[PDB]
Amino acid sequence: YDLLFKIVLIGDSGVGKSNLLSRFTKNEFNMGVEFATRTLEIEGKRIKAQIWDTAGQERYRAITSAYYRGAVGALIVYDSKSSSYENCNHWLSELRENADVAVGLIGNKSDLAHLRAVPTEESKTFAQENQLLFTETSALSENVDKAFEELINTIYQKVPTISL
Amino acid sequence: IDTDYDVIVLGTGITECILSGLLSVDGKKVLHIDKQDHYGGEAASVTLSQLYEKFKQNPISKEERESKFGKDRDWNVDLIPKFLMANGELTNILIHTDVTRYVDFKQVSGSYVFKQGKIYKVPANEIEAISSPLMGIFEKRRMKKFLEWISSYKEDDLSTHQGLDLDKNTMDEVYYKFGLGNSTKEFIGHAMALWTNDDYLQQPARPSFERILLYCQSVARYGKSPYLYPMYGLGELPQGFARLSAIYGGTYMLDTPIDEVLYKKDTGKFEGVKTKLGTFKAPLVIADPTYFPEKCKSTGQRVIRAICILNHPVPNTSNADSLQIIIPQSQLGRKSDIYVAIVSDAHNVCSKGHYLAIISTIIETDKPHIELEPAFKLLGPIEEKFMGIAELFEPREDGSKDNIYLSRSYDASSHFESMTDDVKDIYFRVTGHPLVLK
Ligand SMILES: Nc1nc2c(ncn2[C@@H]2O[C@H](COP(=O)(O)OP(=O)(O)O)[C@@H](O)[C@H]2O)c(=O)[nH]1
Ligand SMILES: [Cl-]
Ligand SMILES: [Cl-]
Ligand SMILES: [Mg+2]
Repeated sequence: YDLLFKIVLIGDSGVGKSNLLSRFTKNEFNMGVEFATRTLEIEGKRIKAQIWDTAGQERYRAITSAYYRGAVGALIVYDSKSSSYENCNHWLSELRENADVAVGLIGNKSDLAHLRAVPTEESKTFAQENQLLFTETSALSENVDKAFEELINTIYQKVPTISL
Repeated sequence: IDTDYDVIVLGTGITECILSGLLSVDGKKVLHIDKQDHYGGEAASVTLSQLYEKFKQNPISKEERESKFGKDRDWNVDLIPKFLMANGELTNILIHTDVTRYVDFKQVSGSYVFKQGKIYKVPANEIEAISSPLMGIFEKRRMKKFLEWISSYKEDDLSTHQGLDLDKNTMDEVYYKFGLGNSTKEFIGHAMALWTNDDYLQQPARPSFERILLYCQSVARYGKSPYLYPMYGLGELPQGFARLSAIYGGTYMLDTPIDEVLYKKDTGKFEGVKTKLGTFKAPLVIADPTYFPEKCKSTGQRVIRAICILNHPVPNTSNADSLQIIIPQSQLGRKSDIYVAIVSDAHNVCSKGHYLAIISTIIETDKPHIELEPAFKLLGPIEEKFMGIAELFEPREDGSKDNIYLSRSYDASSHFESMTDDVKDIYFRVTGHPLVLK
């Protein structure tokens, strides 16, 4: 691989961030991993995507600034729960402060559409104005692979420490 | 939502986060709380606007800060200046716990020592040792023979000791054996052993010997200097270990003050804490002094730290992107040394073209600002100064009576060796067994 994109997952606890990671990389589903990787080729270039997870640190707003260090891309994840959706406002402000970056928004758990709170209509409008792309996903329906890859395509347009 | 833990930790200073990370790795259930909205505790790295908040009367206008300093996101400014010894115990902990995964490092360009108005690069190798104008030919010869003994000495082999006894000889006698002049003593004691006064001269050699050897080993590990410095500032360190804790099951609460410490009915022993998020309980607590002021005592020492922003490299450093300055006390009629720790945009701690020069010493007059004048004059023109005084606290007790294991305040030393000493000491007090690195 000739390019390495560090991308981070954010948003409220419970949404599905951990599962969206294990889906896109390991095609698995739980009912925790530090980070998982996946390589794609874009314009003949091998791109490793390093996708970091929160270790549950988002629960009481304890995400380290170091989590965003050198991150060239990021996904905000909401839930079935308008609470998380409204909280997506918070994580946007968090990210542009600590990162550098290309951002995308995802509405996970679309498989449970029979318990929907706040429709697709608003989520698209919310995304369209705020310059970040949208993709309604489900980790169990699955727009998982599309969402991650769509983000990776977009980052591709953008472009001595010592070991102990 | 959990309420019962094996360990509660308060404050996200480096000391606490290392212990948290170690205990979580050990398989303990750790709850770590900070009343502040960011990680680092007393030794965090902060933004330029935060510096104005903490140390200045009013903030600075948007256009003044914009034209002079650029964007606040480029600024990660250490509140307490420290480097890491390259062969020191913190690097050893970073390797074993693999926190090296969360932090990148660069080597400090060199160390410089003040002598009669000018600074001099401490020789890092033989080429530099030959060229150096610090000492004369016979002085260099005598010290060469001294440092050869440092490296060839073996504890359990008495035939290598050249008649010296680390425990029964003072360092002055070690010096005496090798014929060393007072100026060569000052160099060794202050530039290599990193003592901040001459008390060591009349004390058993063993501590001086250990520090000197650590110096030599640290410079040998990679070259150039004994020192490393983290990209994005010292604040990356606690955050690294906190992340280790979380991965290993630790729970973290920022911006969560302690409403009340709970104590066992009749013993005074720790029971838990009340917060806005609820009540949490543990058989014991680890905390910095700010959480238990009544259970700490003052060491008697106050430390002035002056953060200086510069538009230019430090004069007489060959445009070094980082360095350490050592001003021995006898060069100033002082009781203790003055340090300067200098880093730049090479370390992602300030915006392009700036340098951070942090001057510290232990205060000994009623005018701390004037005490620092000698060091101010070494830096060239200074864009801005941020002045802060801190008092050094330490626990009254070891925690065996109340289960309140308190850390010491970050001291005036130039590196983290005394911090990792605290860690090992606290770990033993908390677990009953010495720290074994996996
Ligand atoms: N039905 C359904 N459940 C999900 C989905 N994603 C996550 N979950 C469930 O939500 C719970 C917590 O999700 P998690 O991956 O930990 O989200 P996180 O807290 O943001 O990391 C788990 O028990 C999952 O089974 C989904 O797409 N559909
Ligand atoms: Cl160190
Ligand atoms: Cl000499
Ligand atoms: Mg998760």
